[PDB]
Amino acid sequence: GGSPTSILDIRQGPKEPFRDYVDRFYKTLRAEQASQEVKNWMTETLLVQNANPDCKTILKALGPGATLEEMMTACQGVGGPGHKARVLAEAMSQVTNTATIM
Amino acid sequence: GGSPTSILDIRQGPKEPFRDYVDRFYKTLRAEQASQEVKNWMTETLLVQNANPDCKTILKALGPGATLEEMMTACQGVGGPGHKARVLAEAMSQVTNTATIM
Amino acid sequence: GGSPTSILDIRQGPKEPFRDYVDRFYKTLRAEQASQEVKNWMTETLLVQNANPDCKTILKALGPGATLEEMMTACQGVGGPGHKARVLAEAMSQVTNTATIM
Amino acid sequence: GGSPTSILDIRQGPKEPFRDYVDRFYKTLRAEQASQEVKNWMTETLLVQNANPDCKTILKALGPGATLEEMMTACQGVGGPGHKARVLAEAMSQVTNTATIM
Amino acid sequence: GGSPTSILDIRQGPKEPFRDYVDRFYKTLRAEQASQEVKNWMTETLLVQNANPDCKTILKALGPGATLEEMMTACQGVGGPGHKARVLAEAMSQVTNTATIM
Amino acid sequence: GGSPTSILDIRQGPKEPFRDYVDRFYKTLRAEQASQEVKNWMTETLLVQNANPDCKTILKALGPGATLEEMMTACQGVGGPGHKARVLAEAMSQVTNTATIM
Ligand SMILES: O=P(O)(O)O[C@H]1[C@H](OP(=O)(O)O)[C@@H](OP(=O)(O)O)[C@H](OP(=O)(O)O)[C@@H](OP(=O)(O)O)[C@H]1OP(=O)(O)O
Ligand SMILES: CC(C)(C)c1ccc([C@H](Cn2cccc(C(F)(F)F)c2=O)NC2Cc3ccccc3C2)cc1
Repeated sequence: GGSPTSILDIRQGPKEPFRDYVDRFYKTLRAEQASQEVKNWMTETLLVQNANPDCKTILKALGPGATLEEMMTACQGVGGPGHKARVLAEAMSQVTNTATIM
Repeated sequence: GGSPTSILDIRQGPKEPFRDYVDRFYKTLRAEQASQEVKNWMTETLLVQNANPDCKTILKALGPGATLEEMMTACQGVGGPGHKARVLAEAMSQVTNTATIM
Repeated sequence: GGSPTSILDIRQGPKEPFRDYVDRFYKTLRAEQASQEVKNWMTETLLVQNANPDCKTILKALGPGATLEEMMTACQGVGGPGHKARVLAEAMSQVTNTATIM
Repeated sequence: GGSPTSILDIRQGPKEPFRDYVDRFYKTLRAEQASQEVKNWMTETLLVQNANPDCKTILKALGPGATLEEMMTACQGVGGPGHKARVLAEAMSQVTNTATIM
Repeated sequence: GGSPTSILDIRQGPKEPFRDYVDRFYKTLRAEQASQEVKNWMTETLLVQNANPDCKTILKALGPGATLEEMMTACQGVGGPGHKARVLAEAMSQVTNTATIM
Repeated sequence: GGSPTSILDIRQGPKEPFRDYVDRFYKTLRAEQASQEVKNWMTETLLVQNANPDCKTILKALGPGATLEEMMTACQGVGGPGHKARVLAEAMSQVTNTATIM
C-alpha cells in the first residue's frame, strides 16, 4: 500500500489480538489520504501480510477468500488458550518424536 | 443482528474473562438504537460466536438454552490462566504418549 | 442480600487475587441499601461461591467458618508462585498416568 | 494489631513482591494512629504472617530475628526466575520420585 | 556508536517487541543532533547489537543484507506463540536428549 | 549504600528488565547526594548486588572489570523467551538427571 502510517507498517503484536489490530489497520487507514480503491486494496494485501505470524499462518491456512469474519473466528484464539494450547504441543510433541518426523 | 459496533464486532479477549466481555456486549448494545427484542436476539446469536474460544467452547458445552447465569458460572474459571487448568493439562497429556487420541 | 452491584454480580477474577475481590465485595456492601443481617448473610453466602476457582476450591477445602486469616493465606498463594507452582504442573502427571487415576 | 487498615489486613499479593507490599505495610503504618511501640510490634507480627506465602515461607526459613535487610534480600528472589525456578523444579522432581519422599 | 541518548544504549527489552523498541531506536536518532550519514550508520551498526536476543538472534537468522522489511517480518515472530513456543519447545527437548547432542 | 534511595539498595523486579531497574539506578544516582568518587564507587558495587538474581548472576558471571556496556548487552538477555528459554530448558532436566549430577 505504502500510504504513510496507515499500512506500510500497521502491524499486530503477539499479545495484540487479530481482532484489536484489524482496527489498528482500519482506524489508521482512515487517517491516510487514500482512494477507496487504494484502501480496499490495502485491506486485502497488507492486512494478511503485515499481521501477527500466529495468525498469518492462520490467514494462509484459512487462506484468501476468508472474510475477515473467517480470519476473525480462527485468529480469536490467538492468545494463551486458543492458539497457544495448540502451539506449545505441536513443537513439543514433534521434536520429542524427532527420531521420526512426519 | 448487524447493529453498529456491538453485534458486528463485540468480542471476548483471550485474557479478558467471560464477565468483562459480557459487560462490553451489554454496553455497546446501549449505543445501538435497539428495542428489547433487538437486544435479546443480539445476545444469544453473537455472544456465543464472537467471544473467546474458551468461553465459546463452554457455551456450546453448556448446551444452548442455558441461562447466562450458567454461561457466567461455567465460564468463571474462564480466565487468564483459570479455565485453562483443564486446557493445558489435556493438550499436554492426550498427545503425549505416542499418537493415541480419545 | 441480592443487592445491585454488590452480590448478585460481585465476582473474583482468575488472574485476580482473593484480596481485590474481597475488597470489591466488602467495599461495595456499604454501597448497597441493605439491613445489617443482610450484609453479614452475603460475606458468608456469596464471598465463597462467587470467587476465583484457584481460591474457591481452597475455601471449600479449608472450609466455611474458618477464620479469614486461614482463607486469606491459602488463597494468597493463588497467583503464580503460590498455587500455580503446584497444580497443573501436577495435572501433567495425573493425565500422563491416566491409565490409572487415583 | 487492630489499628485501622494498616495491620489488620495489609497483604502481599502472589505476584506482588516482598518490596511492593512491605512498602504498603510501611506506608500504611504511617497512616494509622498508633503509638511508637504499637507500630514497632506491628512490623514484626503482621509483616511475616500476612505476606505472600513465597516470602513468608522465606521469612520462616531465615528464621525470626533476621533483620528486614535479611528478609528483603532473600525475599527479592520471590518472582519468576529466582523463587519460582526453584519451587517448580523441586515440586516436580520431588513427587515424580513419589514412591520415596525425603 | 556513542551518539546522544540514541545509540548509547537504546535497547530492546526482553519482553519489548522489536517493533516497539526499534521506534525508540528511530525516533531517538531523530531526537539526536546527528548528521544524515551518522544516523544511517547507526541503523545497521546499532540496531542489531542492542536489540533483545530474541530478535538479535533473528537478525542472525535472516542473515545480514536482509532489508529491514525482513527484520520486521522476522522479528515480528518475536513473541510468545511464534518465537517463545520455539525456544520453549526446542531448548527444553534438546537438552533432554543430552545423552546425544547434534 | 546509605546515600538516599539510590544505593542503599535499589532493586529489580522479576519482570523488571535491566532497562526499568538499572535506569532507576542511573537517574537516581544523579539525585543521591554523593561525591564524584562516591558515585563511581557505588555504580560498581551496588549495581551488581541488588539487581534481579538472573542478571545479578550475569554481572558477576561476566567477571568484574567488564565495562558496564559489557554488562548491559550481556544483561539485556535476562527475560523469559531469552533468559528463561535457557534456564527453563536446563533446570527441568538438570534434576531429572539427578541420578547423575555434573
Ligand atoms: O507473572 P506471574 O505472577 O508470575 O504469573 C503470570 C500471570 O498470571 P496471574 O494472572 O496469576 O498474574 C500471567 O497473567 P497475565 O497478566 O499475563 O494475564 C499469566 O498469563 P496467562 O493467564 O495468559 O497464562 C502468566 O502465564 P504466561 O507467562 O504463560 O503468559 C503467569 O505465569 P506463570 O504461568 O509462569 O506462573
Ligand atoms: C508451572 C506453572 C508456571 C506454575 C504453571 C502451570 C500451569 C498454570 C495454569 C493452571 N492454573 C494453576 C493455578 C492457578 C491458576 C489460575 F490462577 F490461573 F487460575 C491456573 O490456571 N495453566 C496455564 C494457563 C496457560 C496460559 C498460557 C500458557 C500456558 C498455560 C498453562 C499456571 C502456572
